[PDB]
Amino acid sequence: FDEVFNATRFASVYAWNRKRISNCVADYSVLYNLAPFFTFKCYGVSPTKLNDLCFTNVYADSFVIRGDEVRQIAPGQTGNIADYNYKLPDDFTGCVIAWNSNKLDSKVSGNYNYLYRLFRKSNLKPFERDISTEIYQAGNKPCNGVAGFNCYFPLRSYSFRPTYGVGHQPYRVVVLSFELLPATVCGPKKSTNLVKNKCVNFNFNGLKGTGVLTESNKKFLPFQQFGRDIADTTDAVRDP
Amino acid sequence: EVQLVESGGGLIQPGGSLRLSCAASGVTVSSNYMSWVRQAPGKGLEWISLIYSGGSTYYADSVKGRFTISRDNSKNTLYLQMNSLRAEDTAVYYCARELDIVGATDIWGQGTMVTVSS
Amino acid sequence: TQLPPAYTNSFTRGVYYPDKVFRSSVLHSTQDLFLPFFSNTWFHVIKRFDNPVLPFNDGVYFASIEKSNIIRGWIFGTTLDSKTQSLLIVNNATNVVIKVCEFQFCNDPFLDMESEFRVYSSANNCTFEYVSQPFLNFKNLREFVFKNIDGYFKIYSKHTPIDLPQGFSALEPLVDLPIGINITRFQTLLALHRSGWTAGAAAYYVGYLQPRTFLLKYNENGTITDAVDCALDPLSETKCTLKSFTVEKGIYQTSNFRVQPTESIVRFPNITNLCP
Amino acid sequence: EIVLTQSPGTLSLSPGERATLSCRASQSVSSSYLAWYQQKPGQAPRLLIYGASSRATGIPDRFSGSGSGTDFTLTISRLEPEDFAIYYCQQYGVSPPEFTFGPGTKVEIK
Ligand SMILES: *[C@@H]1O[C@H](CO)[C@@H](O)[C@H](O)[C@H]1NC(C)=O
Repeated sequence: FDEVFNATRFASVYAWNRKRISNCVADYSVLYNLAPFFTFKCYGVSPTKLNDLCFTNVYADSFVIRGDEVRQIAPGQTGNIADYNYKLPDDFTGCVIAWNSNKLDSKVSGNYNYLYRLFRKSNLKPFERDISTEIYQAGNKPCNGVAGFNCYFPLRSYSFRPTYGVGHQPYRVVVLSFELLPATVCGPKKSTNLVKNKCVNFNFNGLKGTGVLTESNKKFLPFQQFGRDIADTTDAVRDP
Repeated sequence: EVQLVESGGGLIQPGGSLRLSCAASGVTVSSNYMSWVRQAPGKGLEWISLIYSGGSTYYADSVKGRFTISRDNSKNTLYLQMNSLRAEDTAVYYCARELDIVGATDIWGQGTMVTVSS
Repeated sequence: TQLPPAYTNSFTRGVYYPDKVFRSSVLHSTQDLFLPFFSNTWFHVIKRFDNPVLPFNDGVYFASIEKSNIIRGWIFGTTLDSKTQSLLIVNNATNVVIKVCEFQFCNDPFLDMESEFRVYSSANNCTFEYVSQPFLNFKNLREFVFKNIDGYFKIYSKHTPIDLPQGFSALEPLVDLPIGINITRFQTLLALHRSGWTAGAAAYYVGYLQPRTFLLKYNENGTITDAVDCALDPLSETKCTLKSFTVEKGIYQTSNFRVQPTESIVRFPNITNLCP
Repeated sequence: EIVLTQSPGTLSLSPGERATLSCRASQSVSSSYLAWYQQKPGQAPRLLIYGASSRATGIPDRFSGSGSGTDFTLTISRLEPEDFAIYYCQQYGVSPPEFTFGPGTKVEIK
């Protein structure tokens, strides 16, 4: 998670960067305790079940937009950012995180490296991504690869300057897509210390049962995870 | 030349229905952001609705739910389905072009009269 | 050159662990992908061009009697094109890396003091990356089984220094990769070695794994010690059902002998007349 | 809601004199999302300035906008007889599409 949030420079909103996060354990308790995000909105997921729920895959979408344009990142809400650059599904089960970064993404002479899609031919279908810099034909005259009237470049640069106001400051936005289709994405789950000489209920790598958990002086092969007896009942398990 | 020509106004009883129709010449409305702005007699401009080139339509709460905006690609003419009329809806209704790049309106139409009286 | 590959005693290769579960002095039978024992393949490398594209099918046991690292990697996918997302295996001098992307596939890629660094040309559209640990009387032996079970790709390895000798060797899990995509075709490629060119002496095996059942015996530590096909012979069926290698002298029920439905015949009363 | 407040409501000046109008927003506007208009009796509003600094096409250079945050101001270097009419300022919010207009300023011939 740190590499996405604490990255040096993000990709622009039109070409937002999609990172597949899988085969790891989530620690969302840090994000709530972070208290460094200007926007912290979770629509389809509530914090009570968020930290202890399993999903097939989670993707890290991150980009940089302006303060006034943070609010368009919402299911149902549309506009110049939510229609041509990145549209959330109206059934957005996930979270929206944004924070101010006028310190990094603002140059004195003008940070013109973060761009958007201002004017796109149509609206976008779900899971559609317009990275085409195709010159717009805003009339009848075909654009022969050259700029001019009715021939405009579909990408315009943000006027990121430190002197700009709150709404024009660069607000770094990270969206973690929650979806479920195999559960390689989980949360902390709290690894509770074990007990000895007591039959209790345990969760060993997704295995549950009742029986006394005592010391054992057997050496089993490292690759094998757990064993069974003649009657196929589990008799031992390896703690990570 | 680029100009808009509003039509479809007139006298309407309260609770009646109308459909304003302003055509565009020299500009393709389907590719642009487009809004309706009215002017109550002796009052300031009140924004009615905006339709995105992406198709999303938003309204002010004073007119939300009663009206419906639409667009015909075959004729380059705007629509604003007028319904459930009350007395203070009487205003001169302008449809005018939104420049994009957020917050500017340059090309206005001449204006058409809408009167809501018994 | 098209040539029907010769066949010899494959003995008891390809036996692998079903999962990560320990068993002790017990016998478990599994209905999974397995290759026939004493079955029908021994290749050769002897201008001369042999690049056979064997479809993956339901299971392939790809061993390698290899020395001095001629065999480098295989090409995996459904159509092996940039239209789909493909799978590739390479083992460079540094590590072992597996990727998922859409690159350019050279039809005949090979290797050529070296100051020529031509390994790739461009990278257009990638969606994810993966990195793993570096994997690296016949003295050298390397066994590999390819499976795509519910979209999971698994590789199993074993190296035991030793008429081809008859013996037993379990295959040890290393990496399970949840690719989540179908695999139906693959092909093996080699590398060019220079000391007027010499080709190394090596041979590779290709069998095929189909759904059957085995009888896996585990020692007191948990190592696969022996394996028998369920439908090799009546002796194999006996041991399979009775759940023991040491089957005593006796008569045992095995199964029921069906009859084969030869064809279907249907007869009705009907009327026929050539009507003009 | 970002309410626009204009000042003054009436500004009587002679031709050739400098007119100055102030349109203050109830909240700090995001770097001058302000549109400026000319509206004459019986005529539709005519845009002059977008971004509170950039003049539109066909707009005399005597008009010049200025402002940031909450305060935004017009300066008319020379008042001409065709310039005397009712004037409205306009802003845009994003989460609602708030096209809030100012109360207005009537500039008269003095
Ligand atoms: C940034 O890195 C720190 C490590 O010092 C980590 O604790 C933090 O969680 C990272 N930021 C976020 C938003 O996770």
